[PDB]
Amino acid sequence: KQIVVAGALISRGTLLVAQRDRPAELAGLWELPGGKVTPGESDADALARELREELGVDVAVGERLGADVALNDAMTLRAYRVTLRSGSPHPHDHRALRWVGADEIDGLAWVPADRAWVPDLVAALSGR
Repeated sequence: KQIVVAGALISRGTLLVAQRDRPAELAGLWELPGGKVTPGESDADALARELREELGVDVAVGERLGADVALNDAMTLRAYRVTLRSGSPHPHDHRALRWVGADEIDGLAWVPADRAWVPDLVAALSGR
């Protein structure tokens, strides 16, 4: 399986979410930003590179968040908690960025692949 890594950037019990601009079927919906691991990268290398490219920030990559998602038979999607070491996030590809708290996560319109992470993300902001 190809691995796609996503980041849950958490700061003082708020989470950075990123609203997709493409393709049409996901545009307007919200995600944990990230992308494909390229051959030879660790999960951490790939995720740090992706958030550098997409947000212009340097993150420190931590623990897994939630369950892996089977995107297909050939592709798996995995989230990690991350923290903000340097930079201030600005959307490069995305339509918008938002910081949300625990009681804001459930009402967001998530991309489908991310939806099952909602409990896990709420628990992360809650300390539970």
